Amino acid sequence: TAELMDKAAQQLFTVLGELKGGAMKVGQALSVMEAAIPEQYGKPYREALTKLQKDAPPLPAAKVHRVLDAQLGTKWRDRFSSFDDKPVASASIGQVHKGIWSDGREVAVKIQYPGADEALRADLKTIQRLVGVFKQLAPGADIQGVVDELTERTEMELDYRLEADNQRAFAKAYRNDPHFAVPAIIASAPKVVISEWMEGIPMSVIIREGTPEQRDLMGTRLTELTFGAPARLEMMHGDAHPGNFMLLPDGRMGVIDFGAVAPLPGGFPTSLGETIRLARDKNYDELLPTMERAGFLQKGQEVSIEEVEDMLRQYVDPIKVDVFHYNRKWLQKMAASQMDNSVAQIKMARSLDLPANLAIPLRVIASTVAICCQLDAHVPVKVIATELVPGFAEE
Repeated sequence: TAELMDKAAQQLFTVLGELKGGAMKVGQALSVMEAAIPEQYGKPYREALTKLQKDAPPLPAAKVHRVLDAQLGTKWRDRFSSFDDKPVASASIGQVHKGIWSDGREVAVKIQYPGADEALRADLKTIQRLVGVFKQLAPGADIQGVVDELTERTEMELDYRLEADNQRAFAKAYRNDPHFAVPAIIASAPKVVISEWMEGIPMSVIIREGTPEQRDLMGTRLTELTFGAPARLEMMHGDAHPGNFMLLPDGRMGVIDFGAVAPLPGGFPTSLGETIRLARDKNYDELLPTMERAGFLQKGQEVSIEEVEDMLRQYVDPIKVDVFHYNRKWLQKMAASQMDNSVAQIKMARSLDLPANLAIPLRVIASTVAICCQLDAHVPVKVIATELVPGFAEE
């Protein structure tokens, strides 16, 4: 009901508002939920998130210098023609400065925030408590996946060298690509990563103020990145935030943050594309056994065709048409509770028999979809899935 909705909204904003000091990671991680919760909460929600990242104190220049000393060595300044002490932005667990390398190249220097591990912990339990709230505000959305990602990052060490290696992997896979640009890695260390500076319009800016063409283009690029990275280098860019992306003057999307890259050995399983095609064809005779074999449906659990159609609708709708209009209203409709009790709501992303190489794709797809809806992007999902998603193309 509307009253329970009000209750949950109150609780959410209470928790967010009580957080003073640092909750940067929470504020980022919660972005995917923004276009899913009821519109009447959209404005304060955004604001809350913004504040969580505003009230996060920047690293003083002296502290930054000490990190650079510890990570790169006493003579770190010798690596630079110049270094700008005033931070230009914040990316995940890092503060970004601009500099000029000794060879003249403009560079981005990302310095990890010192207390970051413990920060990630406190923020994880923060989100954990909010799962109930979100399940009330947007039952059709997957807050559990947000918790899952955060948990998977509290899980290992925050070694920027891994991030840098993954960035190099993408830079190699997308070298001279007509649609994507990846900044070249220049140097790395557990708490520092230095790359070539990349100039463009931040996606967050496009989400707020972009022309229809800019919005459509960025959504289309993100969709191609999501469907294509597994085929091109057996990874996914991963749980994304608009801060990860920018629009370059030459029409390419720049990808500047790789902190959430997920390995996907073998790429997309064919069962994913097959499942969506069969669902669109309403070929239930083949669909249900395909899903049970793949793990989309838990084995031994009786489900109706109507329940299956409901669970697949969010994946099928965008490829029913040549160009799908991702938008907040559609997403908010997907996330909302059921009208009545006619069909039970089963989330196949949450299936108990779902293997990791299906779980990760579903999570990253949902991230991408959320961002496309925030962008209000028109995307030719159908042709992109036909080209890139195994098993989706007609046989």
